[PDB]
Amino acid sequence: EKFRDEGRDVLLFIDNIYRYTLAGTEVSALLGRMPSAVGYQPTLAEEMGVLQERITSTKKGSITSIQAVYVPADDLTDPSPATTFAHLDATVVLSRDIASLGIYPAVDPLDSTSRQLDPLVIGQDHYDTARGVQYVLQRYKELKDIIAILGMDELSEADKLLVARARKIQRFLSQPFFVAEVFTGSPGKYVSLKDTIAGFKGILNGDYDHLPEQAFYMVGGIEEAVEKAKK
Amino acid sequence: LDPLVIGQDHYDTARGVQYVLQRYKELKDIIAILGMDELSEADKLLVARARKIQRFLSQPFFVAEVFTGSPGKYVSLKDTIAGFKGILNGDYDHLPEQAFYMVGGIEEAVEKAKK
Amino acid sequence: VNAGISVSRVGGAAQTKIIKKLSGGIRTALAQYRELAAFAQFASDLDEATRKQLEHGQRVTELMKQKQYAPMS
Amino acid sequence: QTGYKSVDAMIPVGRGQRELIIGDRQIGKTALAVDAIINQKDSGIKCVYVAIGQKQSTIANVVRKLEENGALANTIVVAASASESAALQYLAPYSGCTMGEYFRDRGEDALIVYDDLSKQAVAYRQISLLLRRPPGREAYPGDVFYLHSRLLERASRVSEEYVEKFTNGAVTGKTGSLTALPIIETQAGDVSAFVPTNVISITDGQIFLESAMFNSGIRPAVNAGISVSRVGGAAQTKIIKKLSGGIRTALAQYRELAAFAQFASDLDEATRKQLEHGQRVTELMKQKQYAPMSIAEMSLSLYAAERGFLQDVEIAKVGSFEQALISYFQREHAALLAKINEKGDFNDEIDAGIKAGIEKFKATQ
Amino acid sequence: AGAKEIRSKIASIKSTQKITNAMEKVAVSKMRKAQMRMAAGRPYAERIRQVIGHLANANPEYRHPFMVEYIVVSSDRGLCGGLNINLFKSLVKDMSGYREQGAEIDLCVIGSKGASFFRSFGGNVVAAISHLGEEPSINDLIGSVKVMLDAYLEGRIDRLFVVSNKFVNTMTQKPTVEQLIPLHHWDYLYEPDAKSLLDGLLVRYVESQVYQAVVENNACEQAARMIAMKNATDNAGELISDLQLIYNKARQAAITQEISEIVGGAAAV
Amino acid sequence: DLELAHEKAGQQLREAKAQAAEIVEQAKKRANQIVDEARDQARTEGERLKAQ
Amino acid sequence: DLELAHEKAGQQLREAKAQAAEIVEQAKKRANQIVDEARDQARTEGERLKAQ
Ligand SMILES: Nc1ncnc2c1ncn2[C@@H]1O[C@H](COP(=O)(O)OP(=O)(O)OP(=O)(O)O)[C@@H](O)[C@H]1O
Ligand SMILES: [Mg+2]
Repeated sequence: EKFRDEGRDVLLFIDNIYRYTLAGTEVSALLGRMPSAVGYQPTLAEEMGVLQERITSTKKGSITSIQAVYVPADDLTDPSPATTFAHLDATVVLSRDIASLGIYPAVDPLDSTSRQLDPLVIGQDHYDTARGVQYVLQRYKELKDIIAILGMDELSEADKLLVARARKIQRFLSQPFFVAEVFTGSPGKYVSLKDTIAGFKGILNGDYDHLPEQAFYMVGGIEEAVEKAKK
Repeated sequence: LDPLVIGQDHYDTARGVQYVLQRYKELKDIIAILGMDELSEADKLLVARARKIQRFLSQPFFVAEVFTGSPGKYVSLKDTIAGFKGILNGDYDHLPEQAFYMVGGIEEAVEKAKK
Repeated sequence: VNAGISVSRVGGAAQTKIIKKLSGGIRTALAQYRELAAFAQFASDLDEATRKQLEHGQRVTELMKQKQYAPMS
Repeated sequence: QTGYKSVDAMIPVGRGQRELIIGDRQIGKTALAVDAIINQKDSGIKCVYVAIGQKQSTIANVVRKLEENGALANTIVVAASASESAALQYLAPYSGCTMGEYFRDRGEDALIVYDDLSKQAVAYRQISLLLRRPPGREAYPGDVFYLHSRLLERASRVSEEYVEKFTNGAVTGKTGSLTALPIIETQAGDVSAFVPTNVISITDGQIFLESAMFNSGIRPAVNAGISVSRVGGAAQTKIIKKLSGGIRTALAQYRELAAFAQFASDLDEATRKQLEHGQRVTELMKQKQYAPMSIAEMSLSLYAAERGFLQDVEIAKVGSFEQALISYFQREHAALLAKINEKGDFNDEIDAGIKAGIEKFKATQ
Repeated sequence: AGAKEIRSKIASIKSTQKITNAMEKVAVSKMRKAQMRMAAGRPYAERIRQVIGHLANANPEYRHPFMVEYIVVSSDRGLCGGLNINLFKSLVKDMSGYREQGAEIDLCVIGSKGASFFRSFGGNVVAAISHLGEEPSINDLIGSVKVMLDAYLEGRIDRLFVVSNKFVNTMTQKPTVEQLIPLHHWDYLYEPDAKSLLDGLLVRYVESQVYQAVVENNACEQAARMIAMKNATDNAGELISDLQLIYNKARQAAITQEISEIVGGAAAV
Repeated sequence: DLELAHEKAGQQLREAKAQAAEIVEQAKKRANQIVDEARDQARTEGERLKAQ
Repeated sequence: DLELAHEKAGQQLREAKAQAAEIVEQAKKRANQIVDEARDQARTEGERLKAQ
């Protein structure tokens, strides 16, 4: 809150929001209060609201928060997950499968979501580009089961062309971070929103269909894929 | 139940019976949906021995004659080991499933199959 | 009356000589027939022993049926 | 090292780590922890076994087994049996921890086993409800998480500066540690119960034992698909870290393609090759009680499977092949096993040396 | 009743789903085997058509009855995606046109489901065979075919048609009916006689088109089974997903009840 | 070639008997190793037991 | 004769391998006796010392 008052945009990382809920359950039991549904504290929604309502964009600065979430017994209807999800604007899912492929960021483009993915907020251009990438990535996941069960020859010309764009899209979702130079052996990159939208828009339209997919791996902006290709 | 306390022959027979019954606990639902025909030959052959071993575990007791109606039987561990080993080997695969129900020793089972 | 779950802890001692001999293992035989029917629902032709047991089971099951206010000596 | 190929290769435990042994009743939880203590008799790690709520004759069979295997002289046994006061059962883990902390604070290494943290929680619940403290979920007091967390955060690795500060300079250059192997019993596989949920969240990793695997002849019963060590490869010697990578891929492939076992003929050749490899690596993980394996002896078995030396061995003879291979190397290659056992090191000469011995074994034994 | 029963049902459905997953891939492999056995019979059919054609043209004085003015194929196993029904629905449609026109109809049944459809409706038959291997041989069809060829020769049948599904694609099995009976510059040397040879060639050609039909229907059976086992796997997941929601409700409800009982007893003692 | 083949076969026939006998020679060394280590194990159990 | 030249090597190798296995099983049998006989001798002296 102090830095926000200074005139800054701040990041607040909470190691685990489920442990904040459990600490409230433990304190409520120690004070002798009557327990609620599934054994949680009667103050569950108020204790979450008191914390989450301070994290907002004011007229001086803005505190943005990244919170790790744990789901009890894999149940999304349990009071703790239910209450927390009511205050979340975006959901980032990290995938063990994607990591094996070699994409280190490891964010799942199909399971991850945001409430800001609306044309009335980000404009028609950003929205169509993002939904285009998700559409292509969905079709490729279905086609991969076909290629596996029946074979690659069973696909149409349009489907094989889509698979080639989907693979290029999937690798262009990778990026070298300044803190990962020790692992990647390459310098870090900070891509802008403008460069991000322009890069994916071209690959969906087919402007880069002649380039090899590897040229679209760990490069940053789209001009760097074109240069990694000439070589 | 430890080879260092009893012996390897007893232990292997016990673990052998358990292995056959544990595998059959999963094929039971498979047989309910679909049918028996859709199984592989090894599974069809195993299902038969499991159903027989389950029945060969049944023994008429003297204290239960009032309820069973039949005479009680006493089986020595030697007969207990011999019979189950033979069924697991498949020696009695020529006997109908109904012959092992309440038949004390395996010998009796061979006689019940003739009635 | 579910014959598999129902049981008497007095058994044959609570029966007259005629019914005691004639009804020998009928409950345990009905309990096994209910199980055999579910297993053989979608199987290919089975042995004479199996077909015979399945046929005998459907008859005692129909016999145990009785009307209200119509007892038997 | 615990001496188990399934644990030491896929769920490695490091000095100062806290690894939970979790699973239902009567599936080898006690056997895995006692064998982990037996394997330390030559390692340098002092061991502590804490018995909470056990019957007195059971504790005596473990001590008789520690004495028969030569591990008792390196172990402290702390007992609070089922007829003893709930206060003594509640305090026993802290008493055993205090005895283990002596070696850690003085520059040395120790291992502690809490045979039932779930029985310590039950004893603390009795005292609390009798003092009339406000109850929560499953009738436990509000500080049951703090009970186990205060205990388990003591198991740690301390720096050289902490040991030089505590010893007042006497011990220098040495880092001390206390490794913990807490045990918890689940009811019908329900890991979502209150006490299991707390301890799963406190520990660095979990070894899950399963009743279905134990009844299917897979004696160590370790479900490698859900068991995890957050420390990972940092807790492994160079040789086992190199040969465990493919073992992971082969078991993962076996979990995916295991229904096709009855339709293996109709399988595609590549897949049929993967399926038998998965079934041979799965049969390799089976081991016997009171038979801990050394870094060199585990390396022979893992090397033989990972480099393809089992493709001509019937899945039913993989075990006698392993037992005979180790016995061959113990007689004709004693110098190479002694070399690997120094630090678990690996290089082109050790790789070629093991290969030559396995090829010679197949040619005569 | 409670959470205990639902766990057994979710485990029961999860076990069946894994085998139906494999059976889809087994079926795809068998579909590829039946598609190569389809192609290893085209040369014998395309060349005999050319010979039967030219041999008639150079010998106009002989006009075999087959050249001037139902065999039904069904499966031996289940799991098909209504493949037998869809053909049996085209067999009934064509038979109707002839019953309306006034003609009688004799039938040849290949496979188990064909017999079931006729025993269930008291239908007539003149020939029948089943239990043919997933790999059929032309020799088995000779007996059944002969009962039908003689009819057409003895006038016992005016027209003969083969009713089988056709392998349009991996996703399509078109039910169809086609007429088996009735059907350059230089000229051939004939040994022993042209008429002697035409009689032999025509039987080899009809027995060939019947074998072509059986094999193609087996490829259709495998594809149909692949889709059915995919459907069954998906349906199982939907049941697992629905039961899991009920299990979570039962889990949460059990916890609240116990806490009420603990609190209730503590508020008395 | 019949006599030359009989000689070739005569050499391969006998060499396999000598080579097969060497498997029995390894087995005799292994049997001695099992018994010698069993004597040392028995000595170890004897001195371990009497100490209690 | 070229068949007999490998059949009488293959047969004699299976016989030699059976003999090698027999030699090993005889040694395993000899080993457990050497260990448990020493246990009874040691236990007997321990009980004698206790009784005295
Ligand atoms: N290789 C093995 N590893 C583990 N257990 C084995 C093995 N081979 C056989 N067993 C047997 O499995 C049983 C495991 O008993 P153990 O006491 O270790 O189980 P547990 O889960 O700790 O039981 P409990 O919950 O009552 O304490 C013992 O009979 C043991 O001898
Ligand atoms: Mg125990």
